[PDB]
Amino acid sequence: VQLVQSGAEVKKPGASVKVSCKASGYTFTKYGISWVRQAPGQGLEWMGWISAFNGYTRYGQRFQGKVTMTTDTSTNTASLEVRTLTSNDTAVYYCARQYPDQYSSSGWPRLFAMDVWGQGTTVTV
Amino acid sequence: VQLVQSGAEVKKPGASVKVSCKASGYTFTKYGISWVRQAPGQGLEWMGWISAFNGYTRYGQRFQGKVTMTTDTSTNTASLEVRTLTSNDTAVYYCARQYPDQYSSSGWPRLFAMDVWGQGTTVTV
Amino acid sequence: VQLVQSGAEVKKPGASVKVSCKASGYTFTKYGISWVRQAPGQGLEWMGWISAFNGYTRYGQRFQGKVTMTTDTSTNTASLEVRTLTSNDTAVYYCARQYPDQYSSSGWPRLFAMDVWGQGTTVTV
Amino acid sequence: TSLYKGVYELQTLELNMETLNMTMPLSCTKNNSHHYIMVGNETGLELTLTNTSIINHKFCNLSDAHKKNLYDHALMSIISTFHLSIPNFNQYEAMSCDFNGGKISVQYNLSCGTVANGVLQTFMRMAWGGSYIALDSGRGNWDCIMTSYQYLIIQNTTWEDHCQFSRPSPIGYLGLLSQRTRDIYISRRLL
Amino acid sequence: TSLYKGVYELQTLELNMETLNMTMPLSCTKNNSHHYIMVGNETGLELTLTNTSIINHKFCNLSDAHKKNLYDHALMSIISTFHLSIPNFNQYEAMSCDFNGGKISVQYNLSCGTVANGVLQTFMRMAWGGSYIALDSGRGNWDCIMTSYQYLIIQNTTWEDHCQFSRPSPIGYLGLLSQRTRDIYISRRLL
Amino acid sequence: TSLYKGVYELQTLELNMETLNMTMPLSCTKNNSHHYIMVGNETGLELTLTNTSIINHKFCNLSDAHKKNLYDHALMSIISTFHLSIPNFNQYEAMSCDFNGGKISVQYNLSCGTVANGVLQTFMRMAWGGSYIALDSGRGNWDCIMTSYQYLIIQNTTWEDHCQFSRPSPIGYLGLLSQRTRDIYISRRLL
Amino acid sequence: TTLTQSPATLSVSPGETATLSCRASQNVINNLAWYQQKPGQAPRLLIYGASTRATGIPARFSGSGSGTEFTLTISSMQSEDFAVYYCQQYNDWPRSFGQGTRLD
Amino acid sequence: TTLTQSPATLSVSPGETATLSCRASQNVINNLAWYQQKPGQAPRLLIYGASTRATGIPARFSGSGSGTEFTLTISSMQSEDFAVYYCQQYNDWPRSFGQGTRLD
Amino acid sequence: TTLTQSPATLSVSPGETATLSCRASQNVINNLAWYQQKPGQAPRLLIYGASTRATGIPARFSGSGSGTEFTLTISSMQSEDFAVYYCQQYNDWPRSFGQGTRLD
Amino acid sequence: GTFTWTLSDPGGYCLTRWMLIEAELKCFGNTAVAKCNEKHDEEFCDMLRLFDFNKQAIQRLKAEAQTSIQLINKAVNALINDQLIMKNHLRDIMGIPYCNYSKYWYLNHTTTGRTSLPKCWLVSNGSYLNETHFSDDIEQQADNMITEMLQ
Amino acid sequence: GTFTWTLSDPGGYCLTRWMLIEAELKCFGNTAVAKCNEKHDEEFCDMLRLFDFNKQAIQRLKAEAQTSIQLINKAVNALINDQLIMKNHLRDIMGIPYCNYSKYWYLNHTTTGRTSLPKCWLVSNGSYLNETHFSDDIEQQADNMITEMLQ
Amino acid sequence: GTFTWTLSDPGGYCLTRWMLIEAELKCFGNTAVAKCNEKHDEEFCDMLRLFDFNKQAIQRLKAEAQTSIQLINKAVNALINDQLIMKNHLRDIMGIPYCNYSKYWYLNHTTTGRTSLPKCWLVSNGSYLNETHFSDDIEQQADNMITEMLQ
Amino acid sequence: GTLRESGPGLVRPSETLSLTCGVSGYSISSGYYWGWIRQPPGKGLEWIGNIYRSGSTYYNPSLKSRVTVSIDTSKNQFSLKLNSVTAADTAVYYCARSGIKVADDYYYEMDVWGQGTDDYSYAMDVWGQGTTVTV
Amino acid sequence: AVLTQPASVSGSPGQSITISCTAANSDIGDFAFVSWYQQRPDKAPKLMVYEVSSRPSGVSNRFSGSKSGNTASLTISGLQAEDEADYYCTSYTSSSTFVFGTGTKVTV
Ligand SMILES: *[C@@H]1O[C@H](CO)[C@@H](O[C@@H]2O[C@H](CO)[C@@H](O[C@@H]3O[C@H](CO[C@H]4O[C@H](CO)[C@@H](O)[C@H](O)[C@@H]4O)[C@@H](O)[C@H](O[C@H]4O[C@H](CO)[C@@H](O)[C@H](O)[C@@H]4O[C@H]4O[C@H](CO)[C@@H](O)[C@H](O)[C@@H]4O)[C@@H]3O)[C@H](O)[C@H]2NC(C)=O)[C@H](O)[C@H]1NC(C)=O
Repeated sequence: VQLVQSGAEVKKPGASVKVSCKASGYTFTKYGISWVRQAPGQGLEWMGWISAFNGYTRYGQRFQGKVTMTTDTSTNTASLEVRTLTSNDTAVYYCARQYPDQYSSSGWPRLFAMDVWGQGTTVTV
Repeated sequence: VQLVQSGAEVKKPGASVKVSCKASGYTFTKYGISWVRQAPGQGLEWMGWISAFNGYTRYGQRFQGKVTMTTDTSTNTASLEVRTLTSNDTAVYYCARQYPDQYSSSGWPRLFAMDVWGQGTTVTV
Repeated sequence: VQLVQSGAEVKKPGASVKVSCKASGYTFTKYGISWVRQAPGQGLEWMGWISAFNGYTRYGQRFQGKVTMTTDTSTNTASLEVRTLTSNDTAVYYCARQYPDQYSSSGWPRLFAMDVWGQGTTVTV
Repeated sequence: TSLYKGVYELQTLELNMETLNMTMPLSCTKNNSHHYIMVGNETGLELTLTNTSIINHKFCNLSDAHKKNLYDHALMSIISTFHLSIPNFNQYEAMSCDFNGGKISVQYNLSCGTVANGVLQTFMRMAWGGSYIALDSGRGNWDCIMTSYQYLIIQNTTWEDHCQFSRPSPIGYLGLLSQRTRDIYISRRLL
Repeated sequence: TSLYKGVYELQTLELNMETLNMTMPLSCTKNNSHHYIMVGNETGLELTLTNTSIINHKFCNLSDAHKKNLYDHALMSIISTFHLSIPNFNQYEAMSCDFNGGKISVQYNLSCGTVANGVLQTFMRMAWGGSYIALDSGRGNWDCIMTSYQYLIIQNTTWEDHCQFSRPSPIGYLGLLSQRTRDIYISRRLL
Repeated sequence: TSLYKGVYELQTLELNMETLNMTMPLSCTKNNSHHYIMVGNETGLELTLTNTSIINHKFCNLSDAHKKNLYDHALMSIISTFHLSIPNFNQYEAMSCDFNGGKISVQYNLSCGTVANGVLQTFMRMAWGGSYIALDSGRGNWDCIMTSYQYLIIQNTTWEDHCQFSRPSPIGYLGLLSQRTRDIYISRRLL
Repeated sequence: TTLTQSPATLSVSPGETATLSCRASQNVINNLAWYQQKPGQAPRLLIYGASTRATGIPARFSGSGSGTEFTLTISSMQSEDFAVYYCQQYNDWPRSFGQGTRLD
Repeated sequence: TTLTQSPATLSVSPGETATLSCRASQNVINNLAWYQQKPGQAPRLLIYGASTRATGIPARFSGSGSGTEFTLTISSMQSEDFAVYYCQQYNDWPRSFGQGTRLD
Repeated sequence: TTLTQSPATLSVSPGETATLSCRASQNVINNLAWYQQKPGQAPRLLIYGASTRATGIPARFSGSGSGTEFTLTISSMQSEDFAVYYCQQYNDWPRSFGQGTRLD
Repeated sequence: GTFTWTLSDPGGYCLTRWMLIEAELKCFGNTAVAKCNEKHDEEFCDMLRLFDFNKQAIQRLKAEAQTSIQLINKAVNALINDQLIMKNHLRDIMGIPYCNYSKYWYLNHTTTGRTSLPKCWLVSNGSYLNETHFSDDIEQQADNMITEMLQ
Repeated sequence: GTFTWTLSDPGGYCLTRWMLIEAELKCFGNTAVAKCNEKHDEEFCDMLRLFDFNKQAIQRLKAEAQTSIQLINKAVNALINDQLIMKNHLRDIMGIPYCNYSKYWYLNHTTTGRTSLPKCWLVSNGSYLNETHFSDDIEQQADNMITEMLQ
Repeated sequence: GTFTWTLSDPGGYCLTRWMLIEAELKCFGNTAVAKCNEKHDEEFCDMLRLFDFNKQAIQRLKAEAQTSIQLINKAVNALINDQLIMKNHLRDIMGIPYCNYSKYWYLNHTTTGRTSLPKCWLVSNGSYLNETHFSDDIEQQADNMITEMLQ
Repeated sequence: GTLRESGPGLVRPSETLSLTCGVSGYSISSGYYWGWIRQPPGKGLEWIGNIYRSGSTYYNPSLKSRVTVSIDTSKNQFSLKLNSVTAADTAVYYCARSGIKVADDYYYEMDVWGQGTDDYSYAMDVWGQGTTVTV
Repeated sequence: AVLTQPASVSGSPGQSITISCTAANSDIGDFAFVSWYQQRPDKAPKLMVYEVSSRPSGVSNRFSGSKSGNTASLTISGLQAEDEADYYCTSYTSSSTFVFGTGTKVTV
């Protein structure tokens, strides 16, 4: 059920950072993946959520374009890309597993939280 | 299927009389027992009705407190106890069988009469 | 499945013509028979429709009383009788299979045309 | 007496509506112009498509009739249902009334998409069984019911074995109850 | 406690209606004379059957009350639902009203087939539970409800624990809601 | 692709309600302020929310409009259905009208128990599906809805393709039909 | 409710029909019962309901009526039919009995 | 109802399409029938309903229309198609027939 | 929507109970999640929904509240319970976290 | 809403000779009456409920005044379905055979004595349809009750 | 016009302690609740829908200032069946023990814990009927429960 | 009341090219349509009844220059369930995805060609929900089709 | 209260006559319809027309072409104006108040004026003294 | 329209007299709510009876009114010497107009 993220990447500001989390222990298609960022010593910040079923994407209002989330079912991976790195973007990124919110005609909405997290990946400039 | 009562019994006025009727040939708890009084030469007079299922009692207006009515499912016995006897209470007492009235949400009330009667028990003062 | 309409008839005007057709190849009782007259040169013209299930008849407006239709389930035949002949009754007569129009409470009317015809019978005066 | 599948015999029954007389109004048609709706075995209302009028003024008291409480409440309820069920009624001058002494008399002038069409539609729905005979051939676009008669009169009457064209039935009245105020125009801002 | 077929046990539950106060009105009964219908935890209406009248004039201002938008809208809606549901109401002089200062006060003069019959039927449908106390053995016909009281008074009150004979319930109002304008006479040609 | 349980394929269809024009009114929305209700291929009503009023008098000649039977009956029916469906309407001067020469012009002053809230609720129900853009994304109470605009204007109009924001649909009008007289106040003792 | 039996006696010779009447104070919808009681014997149920015959009862006895008025008819009375006939309503509590009628 | 066939003569060479028209007095909702009668033979049912084709009829025959105006079209005309054509309504009684047109 | 945790620091002794509070900007009906983050470790889901404990979570933690006000109570604090506790709403997008609280 | 009246009384319903014209008492079994409690589109069930309501009202409530209409106005929607007679009215408008609620037909087993739930006899242009014009519907009813008997 | 409100939430429904008088939380399984989506003549289902609607309105919609009735005036017919309370009113008029909506009874399996759909306790003479006067109804419920358990 | 309109015509129903947006003839089988005659909470069934009523009224009744809405005012309650659109309005108020009757989805068997009854595509914030947010409903419909296939 | 006449006595033929009746005590806006009656010397009474507080007028059809009746609620009076006066118009003019009911004015004055007393006599309750007009 | 009355009516003091106001049968519908006015010589008309047998105020119960079909009757019972005045019948037509009768000169 655990999720494993990539290793510790460090690079010069202005490049693009790629970080991936690979899922195992469950049907990767049935659950989407949410991405959270935590600056050193600060609180958690939410960036986006991408479903692993069709690739539907809900981005954060301040992370559009700068952050790109993709999924790959063949290798069971969810990948995140940061375009223009800056000192304020040095942080630790967490990949979390979230079930899609469910709506139905004869029923009521069923909303979900982040069940299992993954070991963080640090990015420094 | 008939009912067998206690038997003829006479005592000085002012004492208490216990009359027993036993039922056989059917499930005792299904049907309740009604009690009827007939003075010598007069018409029948209703006394009360006891349910054999749990002991619920409907009492005649002029017999509340004066007459007690009990049931015993172990021996299939219905008992009528009269505490005060007066000159006008000499009569014959009848133990009739009566199914409880039935009501339902989807249906209409089904009321029942006295099917079988035991032989009368005479009481003289 | 075909219908065979007797044979050609010629007779002096004023008498009665008795033409018939035997239906074979299908359940005779299910379908009714409709009669169509074609005068020499002119077009087709309807006569009436008789049900083979019970003998219910729907006559043409101008052929009432002048002509009659009968059925015979034992012989599987339908028959047409013309009472009074006149010089304009010379024609060719066809009997055509037609299913009864069907109506229902939970449904919509299903009306039918003349499925199979029989070779005509020529009548001359 | 044909058997269906050789096992089943078709049989029929026909209900006696008339026994419902003392719980519901029973409506039925006598002949082309005369139709009736009876309440109990005592009173009823006579609806006639007449073609010469009986009320010549243009007034219709309803407040005074209510204040002088003399009519039969069942019959007033019936005519209230009838009038309220008329779709898109706006020519108040087309209806005249007369209630003196406790009697009930209403009259509709009837002289598409007009007042006559709406009054005729309500009338056909009321005396549902057997009213098609008075309908003539004037029915047109969608409903567009038209008739040759020039007046519709509703009076009360005593009970009598009237209707010989259609059997008594409570269906029409029980139907107009649902469509009772569904098509009325607003005449003032504050109802 | 009793075991049915040796396998099943009969158990009971009782519903707490005093939790829907925030969405629907709740009706209950204190005793013979006093019944209540409460909205929220703040306001409600008191219905009392009495021999003593509180309104002596014969005025029912309603256009004036609507012009001065001062009353509680919920209570006005409730009294409108009550009044509209009275079957065959035709004596306007039998009802008096008072709305000065935003209050609401309605008085029905009950002094069959009369106005008292219809008002009592509506009243017993409104406070459905526990209204049977004041039946007064008036049964003489189909319903033909009668009572010895002369007036029915509807006023507003502040909420208080006001019903000891029957539990609060929304069924009466929810039932009067459907049968709302089904039995009203016509009072004018153009409605 | 997306096959569910390896054997079933999700497929879609969309309804063309515009082909119901011959039978039902169709509501439509163009932008925030402009909405329409078309009947047939010829006529319809225009609903606009504005700061600018077109009627400056406190009049509604409804009875006189009925006397001069010049308007289109379908549009009069639609506006009657609209006005009757307003819950708790009591300020008659909040509505002005104009029916000169067969026109249909109606103006509502929208400047919680307010007339604006009730008129807006009926407006949202009638033009349901595309009216939420005027909702102003604010709910003060259970369903208090408020808008910056202080006039709602209902005029007639000729048919034209106006469905830039929502598709034509009969659902709103068929919704107000049931809730048509359910929430009105009593303005007279004897209705 | 109180119910009364109109005849209270009937001097009738054997062979012909006999008719007995019962009248209730209030409405009793087909909830009447007729019993017979021979001298020195316990009463037995003859007719339950308005017109339903108890099991083991000869078809001579027939009940009819409703509402307030009820009747019991014996077609070909015999020597064994001489008894006292009692009328009971069971529409509501308390149960009521008729004063009884004598067939002699 | 009465229905008429306007063209009444369609003298045409083989190979090209032919169009036949029928008009009814009143409304006949898709309840038409086209029959073909070769000379010296009984008519046979070509088209039943507005546009449904009878069994065994070649696809070169097509029907269309509803209400009052109806049309029949033959795409690839051939030598055996030079027959008389008849239009029938079966929406109500009595049944009605067209005056016929001779496709020569 | 934004949500803030009032105390932000509980310098409490071991062995006693602790209480944390969360308040939201808008209405978040029983759609809260409490996560626990040890020093140098990924957060873990403690409570989801209003008061439902995640699988494998000890019964010491309990959640309560609804609407705009929520509370998390730790009954018998242990050595491992000293961490940073985060409050998240998932009633509407985007998902948002609190500023966090430190428990030492 | 929907109707809620339940037919009184093993488990069937018997129409007395008063409810019928020129006929005797007719009883319908439990398997046919049970359909009247879940079907929303049966005219016979609605009329049977009307007759039952009339009988019970006469039996229980008093009747002294010049009758009344309030009782039926108040309880009409608990017995019948108004949209049924609305559907019949629409079918009448469109020139289609409809139901005027007088006559009904049913299939009755010659030996077993079982019966199907009666369906109303359609009427067209002032006269009843004849069996040749709804024989398919009768055959469908026979199929349905053969299937019912199979279980 | 049939109701359309569907009960919220495996697959059953639970009445909290606020909805019950002098009782703890109760829960009813899927089989009993599923009857509430089809039956048109169950009082408990109607009341249960009323309670569910009140709960949802309290949660989702914001509440303040004066209490408003328009919400329940609009949505009354999407929750309950008015003809059900009309039927109870008619039964009260006719003298039959009717049903006020306070108390309900049900059967509860001793071992498995399975529960039947609660039915309302009838009242006559302003007092609840005793079990000896509707024991046949309870036995019929037990028979239905056994039959359902068989398949 | 309850709707009484029955769909016209083996036993299925076909929506023509005029009834759809950017599409051709779409036919639904008998088993899917049969659910439209008993269910009370299907929007597609009400839309089908509206379209069928429009078609029949155009075919059989005449027409003139101006349009009259009296027919639809009269016959609306015999076609649709108003409480369904009331339910959708209520779900709209409470900030939940709802149905505006424009778009529908169904399941097609790739080889057999049998389909299910189409259900409404929910709309939230003026935009249609993505399939990922109602995948469970689709899977439940697939399970139901499997269940009725094994029967 | 009372109704008082005013107007010139002698009129040049083929000119316009102007009369004014002012009310005291009674209020024009209270209700009722205020109209004019004419009596030729030695002949029977003839009705001219009525006006209402809402402005609507109802005229005699034989005189509708050449008459007009005006109202003034501010000064609480009502006036008559006759066009093309002929020698046949020499008569006596009275101003009168009538409690008639007209369906049009009733159905109009509902939202603003509520409901009337429902006490209608349909008769000329009160009359003015009357003034002589000689041509 | 026109309403016809006798030219003059005479009666001895103390008896009862009647005055008839008649309308043409084609004028029915314009003959409604008939009322009776009295005008003494050189004095304005005074309303005496309205609707039927209704009196405004103060006037004695001698004056009575009745209406039947196309006729109206005003009866004066107990005639005195002061009743010599012109009596007029008026009707309120369905066209919202007043129609005045010919008038009877009562003599004692
Ligand atoms: C459906 O039909 C049924 C059957 O008719 C009907 O049931 C009856 O409901 C009423 C209403 O609740 C019941 O009446 C209650 O009775 C209790 C107990 O009765 C005895 O109580 C004391 C002994 O403890 C005696 O003194 C008394 O005389 C009785 O013998 C009462 O305690 C109830 O009153 C209390 O509650 C009221 C409302 O809360 C208060 O107004 C009242 O003042 C009492 O409150 C007291 O206690 C409170 C704590 O509970 C406290 O907070 C207060 O301050 C105060 O001290 C009430 O009268 C009746 O027993 C039921 N049964 C019968 C057979 O009548 C249903 O009501 C009906 N449902 C509907 C919806 O119609």
